[PDB]
Amino acid sequence: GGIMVELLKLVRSSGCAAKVGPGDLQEILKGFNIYTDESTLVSIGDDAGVYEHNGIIWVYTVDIITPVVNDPYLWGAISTANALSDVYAMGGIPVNALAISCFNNCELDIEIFREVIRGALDKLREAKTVLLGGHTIDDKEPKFGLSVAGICPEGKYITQSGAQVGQLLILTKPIGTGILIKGLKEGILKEEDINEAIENMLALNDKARNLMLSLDATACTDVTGFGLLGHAWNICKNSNIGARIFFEKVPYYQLSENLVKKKIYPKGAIENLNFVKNYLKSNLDNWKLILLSDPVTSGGLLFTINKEKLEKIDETAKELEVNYWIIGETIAENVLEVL
Amino acid sequence: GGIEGRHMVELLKLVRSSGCAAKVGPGDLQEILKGFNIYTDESTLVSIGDDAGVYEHNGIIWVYTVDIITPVVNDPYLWGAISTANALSDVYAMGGIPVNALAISCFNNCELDIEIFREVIRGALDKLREAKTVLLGGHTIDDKEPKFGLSVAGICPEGKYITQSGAQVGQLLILTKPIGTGILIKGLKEGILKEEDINEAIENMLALNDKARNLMLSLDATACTDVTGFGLLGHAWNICKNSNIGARIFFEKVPYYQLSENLVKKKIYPKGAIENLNFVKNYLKSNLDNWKLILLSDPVTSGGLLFTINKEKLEKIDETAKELEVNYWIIGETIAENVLEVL
Ligand SMILES: Nc1ncnc2c1ncn2[C@@H]1O[C@H](COP(=O)(O)CP(=O)(O)OP(=O)(O)O)[C@@H](O)[C@H]1O
Ligand SMILES: Nc1ncnc2c1ncn2[C@@H]1O[C@H](COP(=O)(O)CP(=O)(O)OP(=O)(O)O)[C@@H](O)[C@H]1O
Ligand SMILES: [Co+2]
Ligand SMILES: [Co+2]
Ligand SMILES: [Co+2]
Ligand SMILES: [Co+2]
Ligand SMILES: [Co+2]
Ligand SMILES: [Co+2]
Ligand SMILES: [Co+2]
Ligand SMILES: [Co+2]
Ligand SMILES: [Co+2]
Ligand SMILES: [Co+2]
Repeated sequence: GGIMVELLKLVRSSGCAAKVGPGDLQEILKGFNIYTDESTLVSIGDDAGVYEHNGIIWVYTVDIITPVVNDPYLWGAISTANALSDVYAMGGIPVNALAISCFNNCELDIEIFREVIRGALDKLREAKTVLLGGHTIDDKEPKFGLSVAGICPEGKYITQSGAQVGQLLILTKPIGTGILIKGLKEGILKEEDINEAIENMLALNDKARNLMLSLDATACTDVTGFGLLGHAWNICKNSNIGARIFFEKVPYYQLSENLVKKKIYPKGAIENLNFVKNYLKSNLDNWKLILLSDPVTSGGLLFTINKEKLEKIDETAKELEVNYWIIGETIAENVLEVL
Repeated sequence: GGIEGRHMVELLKLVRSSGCAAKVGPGDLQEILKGFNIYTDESTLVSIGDDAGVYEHNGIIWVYTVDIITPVVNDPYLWGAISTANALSDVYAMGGIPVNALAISCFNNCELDIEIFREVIRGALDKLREAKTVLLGGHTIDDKEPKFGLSVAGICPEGKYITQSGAQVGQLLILTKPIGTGILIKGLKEGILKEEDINEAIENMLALNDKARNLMLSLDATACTDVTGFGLLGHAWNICKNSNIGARIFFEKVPYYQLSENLVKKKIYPKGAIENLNFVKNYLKSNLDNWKLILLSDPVTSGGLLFTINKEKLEKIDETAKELEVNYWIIGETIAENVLEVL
């Protein structure tokens, strides 16, 4: 029956963000004896590795994802913004990159591949980051991403571990994209219906980085694959504190709520939920906890600041053209309290 | 009647035999990326096209490369270590020294298990330790077809980076590792061979190209690359095309595993060998038996360096190599006719 290209149908049904598990990940790595040196400032555990050389603080990160929209050009641009996000999350400036392309020449074709690259290039141009090469491998399930090298000007870098009790938790982009992507995959939604989320996914976190630094944030991370709760916990766990988050204060797309209540969501949201339930204190309905756990693609920065900094926050945000939402505060008890 | 309750896990059985023929040959991707408006800057010394990207910052010459491969053996630890040596190879091929890296892991938590994944990582870490390269992080994604590799950043001491573009007619072609691994890997995949039949090949795939880099720099090589996916003819051709010259390769001087020859003659070789042979068909001048051309076109994994040196360096090639403890084979010479002559 039934009276363009569909990339999503080439991804294994009912996904997440294709990642392979939360915290337990960086925990495996911890059990190994890794060669490191005097230049290694931050190794495994944060949004990016930090390495000093010739007096310069470089940051390095890599991220690859499966299709999140059916338009190849937009997938390329969004994946690029996603990879660059971790540089911004460290307070760094992207400098150069390499592309990692997994695609099957007969399950698609050069034309589609060229559109993904074009989207990536245009976003790198906007981020003034130079693509220096890459690698392409035959893969039935298409994936695209980048390894990125950046610099932290004047040697200042923001990790996930300096947060203090009594600080405000600030978020710069809404959550709920994973739900929308599941909606597109099932053919219930089209790109036009989620133009606002697409715009947020395409947006570079460079303006949020500036805002973040301007407010002298103590800790910072970006919200991606492990959901808002999982990424908030990384700050908590690394700073040895807790967080109280108010569901009512969290920005999300109305459509994400309508779909999630109809049990339409990526299986990844459930896995993220299950991982944090070991430190979660909440009596909210599950549709709320699934929404808060939902994998986010190219999400905003999540950081901590002092109330006192709220003085010129909206002014700063304005001139910078970046939104922000106060979603909660850090607490002494090492738990995640969602009210 | 006595079934092993213990699990098996054949990494090689999880690798797919693509039914799609390679459209991208030696240098094509570079030509393709030219039909794009790419943002670049004054610090970009070498962009898309060589073994690594070259970028200048306050006088420091950095090189960047990335490579990920599917399993080439069944041992997880060996696979991780080989993949690591393979990724570092491109930094060495530029004359650089690897500094730090990030790991890219594609694995299925249910068609394998954390324990095997830990073994891949352990092999990678031990090889990076040997390379004095710091692993700084990475990304892990769920994938039915296991894949593993690294993006690496290195530095070219004294600002000398060697490209595929500076060779000239009359120079000698030097290779530092045997070819033929693609055929051996195919034999392992078909259950014809076992790891124990290819210990020598495994040792070579595990070896870092650092000593070869020292030999290459000591002889002031004019051009260099490493032999990987496009086979010996294909990678030799990359130097030729970028240096606008041709090459004469003497099969009798080319190093390869005896088992690789026996296998090709019985048609046990990867389809990639036919695809690599097809890529160079319009520039190939040869009347050798075809098993020879197939072997010379066979995709190599974590291969050696391939570089050009002026004829007068021979006087010190041998003493320098013994000192450095690295093998080398003089397999040919560059020529004026932009053709690939295989004798
Ligand atoms: N295969 C691997 N090898 C080494 N380090 C790895 C790794 N996979 C992940 N890591 C590290 O383990 C931590 C968690 O990885 P990720 O979840 O990818 C962080 P992220 O990129 O900020 O989130 P995102 O993947 O949802 O975008 C990071 O420090 C990451 O660098
Ligand atoms: N997806 C991509 N985006 C940008 N550049 C890419 C790319 N894929 C490959 N390239 C570049 O195109 C040229 C050929 O790629 P490769 O064949 O991967 C070089 P190599 O790593 O030396 O060979 P190998 O892959 O057999 O190990 C290189 O300059 C590579 O950096
Ligand atoms: Co991150
Ligand atoms: Co990262
Ligand atoms: Co990330
Ligand atoms: Co490559
Ligand atoms: Co950070
Ligand atoms: Co190479
Ligand atoms: Co490379
Ligand atoms: Co390579
Ligand atoms: Co990641
Ligand atoms: Co080179």
